[PDB]
Amino acid sequence: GLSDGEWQQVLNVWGKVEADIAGHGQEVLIRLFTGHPETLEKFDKFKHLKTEAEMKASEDLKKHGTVVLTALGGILKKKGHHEAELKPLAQSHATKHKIPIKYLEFISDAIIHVLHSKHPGDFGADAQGAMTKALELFRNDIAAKYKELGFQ
Ligand code: HEM
Repeated sequence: GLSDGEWQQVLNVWGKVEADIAGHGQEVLIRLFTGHPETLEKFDKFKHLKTEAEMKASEDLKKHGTVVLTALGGILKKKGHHEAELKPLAQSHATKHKIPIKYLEFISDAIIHVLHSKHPGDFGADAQGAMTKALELFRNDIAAKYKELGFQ
């Protein structure tokens, strides 16, 4: 649960992402894969990437970063009223991709890391607080669907 002022902060931060969705999406995925290499093993189409240079050169990885961040932005713009948008993603991630909730924690922290890295001094404490709460809400609502499905 976020206040109106907190949602305003989230959507202000998101404007930074929308100015360069592919570059932000690329860096989020690279931070996830290099910080948590077990996550790469869930992607049949990226497991061939051995070095970060290969990851950086991969146009398909940038394409997938755009898909991921486009979906997250659509969810965030609902300001918590995201049941219809979130349900298919929870279902696909539990039943088809088999992504433990821990990896959603990993990517949430990676988003925070990338925002500070690309906008140093321009991602203030209030903005970090509101973005973190928004990602917690997203993860928590996914977690409820995972529990329904019995997925660990
Ligand atoms: C911000 C969180 C994330 C969002 C919004 C997101 C969104 C999406 C979307 C829109 C798709 C394509 C449609 C679908 O299959 O449902 C996708 C595919 C996928 N997601 Fe996620 N995802 C997230 C986090 C993760 C994480 C943490 C992992 C693994 C560590 C992951 C693994 C995958 C895989 C394996 C695919 C299939 C890729 C393919 O082979 O083309 N996702 N995701």
